[PDB]
Amino acid sequence: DDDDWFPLDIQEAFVEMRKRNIFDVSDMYTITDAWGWTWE
Amino acid sequence: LPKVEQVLEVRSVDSISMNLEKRIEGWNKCITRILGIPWGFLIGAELTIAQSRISLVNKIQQVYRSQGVQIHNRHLEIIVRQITSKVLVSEDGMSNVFSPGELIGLLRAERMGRALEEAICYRVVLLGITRASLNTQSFISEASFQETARVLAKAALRGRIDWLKGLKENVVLGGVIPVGTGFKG
Amino acid sequence: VWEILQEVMQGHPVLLNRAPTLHRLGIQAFQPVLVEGRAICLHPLVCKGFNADFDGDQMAVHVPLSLEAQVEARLLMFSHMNLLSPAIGDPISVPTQDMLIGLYVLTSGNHRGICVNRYNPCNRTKEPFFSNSYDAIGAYRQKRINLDSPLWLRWRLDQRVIASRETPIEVHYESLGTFYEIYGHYLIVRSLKKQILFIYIRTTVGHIALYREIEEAIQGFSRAYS
Amino acid sequence: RIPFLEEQVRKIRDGGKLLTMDIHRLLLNEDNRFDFVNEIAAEAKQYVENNRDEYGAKKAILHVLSNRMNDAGVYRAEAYMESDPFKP
Amino acid sequence: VFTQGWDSEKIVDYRINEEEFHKISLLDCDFFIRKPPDPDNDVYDFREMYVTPPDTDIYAIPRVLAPMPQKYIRCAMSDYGCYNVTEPPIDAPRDPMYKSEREVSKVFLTKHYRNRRAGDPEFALDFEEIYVIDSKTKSITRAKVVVTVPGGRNRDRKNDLLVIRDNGTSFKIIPSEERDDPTTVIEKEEWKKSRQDMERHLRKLRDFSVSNWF
Amino acid sequence: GYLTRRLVEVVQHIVVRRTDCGTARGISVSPRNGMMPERIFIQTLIGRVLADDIYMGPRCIATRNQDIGIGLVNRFITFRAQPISIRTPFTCRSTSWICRLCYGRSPTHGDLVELGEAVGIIAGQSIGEPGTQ
Amino acid sequence: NLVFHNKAINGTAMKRLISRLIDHFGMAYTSHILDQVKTLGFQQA
Amino acid sequence: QPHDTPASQLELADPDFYKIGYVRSFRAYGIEFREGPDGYGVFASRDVEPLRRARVIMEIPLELMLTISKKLPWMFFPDIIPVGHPIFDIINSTNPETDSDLRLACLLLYAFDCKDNFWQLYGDFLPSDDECTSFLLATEEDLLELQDEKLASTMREQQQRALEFWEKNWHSAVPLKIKRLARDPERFIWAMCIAQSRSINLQMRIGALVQDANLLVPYADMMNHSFQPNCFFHWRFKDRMLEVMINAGQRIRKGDEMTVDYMAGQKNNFFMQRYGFSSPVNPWDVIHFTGDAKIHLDTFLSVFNISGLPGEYYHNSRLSNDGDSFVDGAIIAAARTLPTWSDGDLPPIPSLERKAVKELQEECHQMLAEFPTTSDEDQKILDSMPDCRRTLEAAIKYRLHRKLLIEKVIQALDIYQDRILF
Ligand SMILES: [Mg+2]
Repeated sequence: DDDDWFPLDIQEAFVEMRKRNIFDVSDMYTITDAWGWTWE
Repeated sequence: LPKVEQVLEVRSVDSISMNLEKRIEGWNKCITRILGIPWGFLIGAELTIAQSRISLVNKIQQVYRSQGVQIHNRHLEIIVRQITSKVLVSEDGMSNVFSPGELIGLLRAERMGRALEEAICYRVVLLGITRASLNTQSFISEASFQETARVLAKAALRGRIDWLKGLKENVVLGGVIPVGTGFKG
Repeated sequence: VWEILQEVMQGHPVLLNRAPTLHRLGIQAFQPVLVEGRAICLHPLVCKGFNADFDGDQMAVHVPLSLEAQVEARLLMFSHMNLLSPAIGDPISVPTQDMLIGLYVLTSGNHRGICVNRYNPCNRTKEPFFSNSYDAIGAYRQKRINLDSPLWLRWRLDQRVIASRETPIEVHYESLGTFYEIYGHYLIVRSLKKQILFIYIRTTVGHIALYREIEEAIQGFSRAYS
Repeated sequence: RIPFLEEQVRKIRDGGKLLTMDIHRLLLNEDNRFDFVNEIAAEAKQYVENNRDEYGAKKAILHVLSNRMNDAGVYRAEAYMESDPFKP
Repeated sequence: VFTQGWDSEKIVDYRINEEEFHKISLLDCDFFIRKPPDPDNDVYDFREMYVTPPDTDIYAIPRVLAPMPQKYIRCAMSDYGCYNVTEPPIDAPRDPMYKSEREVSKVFLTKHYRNRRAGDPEFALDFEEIYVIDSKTKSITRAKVVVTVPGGRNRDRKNDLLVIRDNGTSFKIIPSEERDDPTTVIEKEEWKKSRQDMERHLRKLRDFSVSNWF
Repeated sequence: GYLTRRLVEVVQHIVVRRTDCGTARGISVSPRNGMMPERIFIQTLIGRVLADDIYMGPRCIATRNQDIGIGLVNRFITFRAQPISIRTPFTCRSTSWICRLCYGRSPTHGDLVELGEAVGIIAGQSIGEPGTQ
Repeated sequence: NLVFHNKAINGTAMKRLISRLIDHFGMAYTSHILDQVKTLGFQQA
Repeated sequence: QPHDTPASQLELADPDFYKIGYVRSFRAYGIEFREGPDGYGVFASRDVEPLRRARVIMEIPLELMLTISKKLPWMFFPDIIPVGHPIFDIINSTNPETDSDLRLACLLLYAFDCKDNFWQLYGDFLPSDDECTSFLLATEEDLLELQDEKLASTMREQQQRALEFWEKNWHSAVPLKIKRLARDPERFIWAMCIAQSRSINLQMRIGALVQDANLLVPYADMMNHSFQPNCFFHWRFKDRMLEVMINAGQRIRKGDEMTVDYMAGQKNNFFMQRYGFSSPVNPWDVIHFTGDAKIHLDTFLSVFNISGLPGEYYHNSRLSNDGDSFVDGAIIAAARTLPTWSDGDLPPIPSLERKAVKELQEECHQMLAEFPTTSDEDQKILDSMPDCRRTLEAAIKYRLHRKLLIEKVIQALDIYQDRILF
C-alpha cells in the first residue's frame, strides 16, 4: 500500500474523483442537452 | 530491468498488482449496475484510466528510485499515456458504425458516446509495449518492424493509405524528417 | 598541399561519433585541428562525457557537405550549446578525477589544532597583511610562504563575508570606541559611529587563487565580448 | 581591472571563441532555434548564388554571421579570419 | 509626555510617536527608548521602553531584569551578532547567487565617562555600566563586568580593553598592553576543540587508560 | 538495448506541433495524499505549467499558463498550498502530438519546448539509458 | 561576485556550482569558467 | 572649433546616473545622456548609417523596473510586495478598468520605502514638485488661464479624485506601514503624476506567461516625444530585458536626439492631460468646423505633395522639397480635419472652391477671435517671464500652439486658393 488508491465502493469514489477534479456534473451532457431540443 | 519490462508490457493487470485488478473488476460491475446511461460507461472509463495511469507511474518511479537513478515524470507519462490511450468495444453490441471487436481511441469513443445514442459499450484495455506499436496509423515503419508478414498482408488487403506523418516512415522513404529544421509552418 | 588543407579546414566543422551510441550526446560536432600522429585528440571533459574507456575506443569522423548541414552543425551540434542532460537537467560536463583532486587539494586547507601546534598557544605572528591577492601569489611563487601557510588578506569591504551563524570569539572594545570583532575566519575593525574601517580574511593561497582565476575568467570573457 | 588578463583575451580572439559567443547572443532574440538556422542557410545560399568566388573572406556562413554582428554595433572581423602576423 | 505603567507584558492600548524614540532593530524584536533633544542623538532615557515584533505596531512593555537608570545618560551603541550567508534558489537569468544578512542578537550600550561628548578633548568610556538587549528573551539587563586591573578608581580610564566572550555573557576589563592578537585566540580555541575531539576519538579504544598523550 | 529499442519504437510520432491545445483540465498533486516526502513533491512540479490560479487570501501567488521553478515550489511549501493543478501530457487533447504548455520546460535549454522538437525520442532515450546502470 | 569559499570542494559542490553558474551567467560564460577551472586543477594536481 | 549640433547646447549629465545602473545588468550602446533646463535627454554619439536591421541602444533588465498587470489577477512579476502587507488591500480595492495610475503610484511609494531597491537611488533623478510639467501639480489660476473649459474641468475632477482616494485610504486608523509611505497628501499626488507621465504599456512574456502590463522602466522615460520617431521599445524574453532599438533604414548622425512615440495617434489634448506636453506640429489635432462649405480633397493633397492613404499621410520630398517647406504636421492635420468632398474623378470648379475657401477663412477668423488674447501677446508673455511655473509655461505654450495651428490652416488655405490656378 502506502500509495495513491481510490476507495473500494463507488459512492465515495465519486466524491474522490470530484475532489481531484477528474469529473464533475457540469460535464454530463449529450446532443439533447447541448443543442437544446425538448421534443425528444 | 525485468520489473520495468513486465510493468511496461503488461502481461496481465493482476501481475503488477492484485489491488488494481480487484478495483477494476469492482468498478466495471458497480458501474454497469448503477448509471446504465452512457454517462456510466464514460465515468467508469475515466476512473479506470486515472487509476491505471497513477498506479503505473508510481510503480515505475518506485522501481527507478530503488536503484538510485532519477528520471523526470514527463518521460514516463509520455509512454504511459500511449500504453492506455485505447479502449476496446464489447462483443455484445453491433451496429453500422462499429464492430463488436475493435480497438478505438478513448477520446473518439467518448465523443461518439456523447454524440450517438445507439448502445455503445467499451472497456478500457491496457495495451503493451509491443501490442500498442502493432496497432498504429502507419504500416511502413511503426507496424512493419516485428511481424513484417501479416502487417503487410492486411494492409494490402484493405488498401491502406498511409500519410507520412511519422519519423521512421520518412527515414525508410528517404525524404526530410518533419522534426526540427524539417518541421515547416 | 598541406597549407591548402589547413586553409580549407580552418573553419569547416566536422562531426565525431562513437561506435556505441548509447547516450544521446554520443554525436557531437568539433572544429578539426591538424595534428601529427595516429590518434584523435579530444578534450578531457568531452571524453568523460562520451563514456571514455581504458581500451582504444574507435571514433568515426564525418564531414558535412551542404550549406544547411554546416549551419546546423555550427549552430546546434556544438558542445557549448549542450551542457545539460535531458534526463533532469544536471550538468553532463563536470570536472574529471584529476581536476576534482586538484580543486580538493586547493580548497582543503591544512591542519588547524593540535596537528599544527605542539603545546597550548595560551603561553605565547602570522604572515604579514597582504594588501592584494597578487602580492600573495607573488610571494608564493617566490617560495617565501607555503601553499598551506595561513595569511591575512585585506578585503576591500565587499560586505559579502562568507561564514556560519557563529558569534565572534572575542570583541576587544577599547576606550576610544574602536572595537575589533575577532571571528574564526575574519576580523572586522569597527569604529564608534557604526563604520566598518577594515576587514581582514584569514585564508590560504589556494582559495584566493581559485577566486581570482574565476573572477578574471569572467572579466576577460566580458571584455573579449566587446 | 585585473592587470594580467590580456593573454586569455588574445587567446579568445585567436582560437575562435568569439563565434561561440556571437551565436549565443544571436539566439537571444529568436523564439525557435530552427527558424534561425533556416534563415541563416537561406541568406548564405542567396549570398553564394550571386558571387561564387566572392562569398566572403573564406566562407559565406561566417560572412553572414559577421554581417549580422556588425549591424548590431559589435565590430567583428571579415568572416572571422585573422591570420597570425608572427608566422615565419 | 512621560508615562510609566505596570510591568505586565501586554499592549499599552495606544501608539507612541516614534520620532521621540530610538529604534534599535534586532533579529526578532525592536526596542524604543525615549530620546531627549540633543545636538548628537545619543542621550537615552530608560524610564520608557517598548518592545514590538519586527515591523509591527503592537507595542508592549519588555522584561526588565536589572535596575535601570532614572536619569539622562549619554551612551554609545554596538551590535553583537553573526552574518548568515545563504544560497538562494536561482529562477531568473541574473538571480543573485548569495544573500547576506547581519542577524544582530545583542546590543551593547556603553555609558560615556562623566556624560562627556565625543568631541571633548579628553573622551573616555565607562565599561562598568553596560546594558545588553537580548532578542530571544525580550529582556534588557546589566553586564556583570569583572574589573581586573591594578590602580582602582584612581587609575585613569584611558588604558582599558573590554574583552567579551561566551556569547556576550563574560566581560573583563584588562589593560591594553596585555591584549591578545586575533591569531593567538583563534589558535587557542582551535587547539582546545581539536584536543577535546581527539580525546573523544581515542577514548573508544581498548588500549586507553594505559596510554600517554605526547 | 532491447528495452530502449522497444521504447523508442513505441513513441516516435509525438512531436510538439501546437502552442496551446486549449484544454481546461489538470491533474491535482497534493503532498498529503500523493507525495509523502517533500523531494518527490518538488521534483514533480519543476518545469510544469499551472492549470489554475493559486490564491492565498486575496493575493495570487501564480496564475494560469505560468511555468514553475524551484522558487515557486518553495513558496508553495512555505505557504502550505496543498491543492495544485498542473498541466501534464495526461490532460492533453491529442494522442498523436502534444502542445508546448502540456509538456512544459525543456531541461536542455531551460525554457518552453520549441515547436518541432522530438520529445518522444528524447523520452525514450532518457528512460532507456539509465537501465544499463 | 562569486561566493568566497573557505571549505573543501568535492564533486557535488562543483556540480552545484556549475548548475548555478549556468542559470546565472549562461553556457557561454560557464564553458570558459570550466575550462579555466580544469587548467588550474591540472596545474595543482 | 566645436561642432554645432542640437546636443552641443546641453551639458553632460552626472556620471553617477549611469554608474548606479552599470553596476546592474544595464548597458547603453552608442548613446549619451545629457541634461538641460527642460530635463534629461538621450542623444547619439556615433554615426549610424542606414542599417538593414534594428540596432539596440539600451538594455534594461526586469529587476530594475515596476510592473502591474492589466487584468484582474494583479501579478507583480518583480516580487517586491510580501504577502500580508496591507498595501495590497489598497491596490486591490480599485476599479480594474478606469484607474491604473493609482496602483502604479502605490507601488512606487512602497518601492521608495524598501531597502536594496534601485528606485531609492533612482528617485534622486526624477523631477521634483517644481520642475514637473504635469497639470495635477497646478493651481486654479493656471487652470483658468488655459482658456479651455473641458480640459480644466477634467483636470479639476482628476485632482479631486486623487485627493479623495488619498483621504479614503490614508486615514488615521491606518497602521504605520502605510502611513510612512505618503505622510502628506502632496506625496501621493506627486506619485500619481510620476506614474501617469512615465508609464509604458507593453505586452511582456516571462517563462510561459504572455500578458500585458503597465511598467515604469528606468532610463527609458528620458526618451523625448516625436511624431516621426527614431526608436521603439522591444521586449526580449530570453533574458527578460527591455530594448530600445533604432528603426531599420533611418540614418542617425552624431548629436541627433533619440526619440520614441508616446500615445501614437492621439489628439493634442490628451498629451496635455497626461504628459503635460504640447506640440504645434501634431499631425492628429482636430479643428472643428460648423460650416457646410466643402473643399476638394485630392487637389488639396496634390498641391501640397501629401501623397499616401488617408491613414498614412506623408510629405513626398522627392516631388518637391525646397518648394514645399511649408509641408509639416500642421498641413497634414488640416487636410485630415478639413471638411472635404470627393465624387469619383469629377474635376473641381474654381468658383466653388474660391467661394468655399473664403467661408472657411471667415469661420477660422470668427473662431480665433473667441479667445480673449492674440498670438503676439502670448508670444511676448511666454518670454516675458524668464523663470515661471512649469504649469503656466505649458498652458501658454498650449494656447500659442492652438493659435499657430489656426494661423497655419489659414495660410495653407490661402496658398491653396492662390496656387490652384497655375
Ligand atoms: Mg572501450
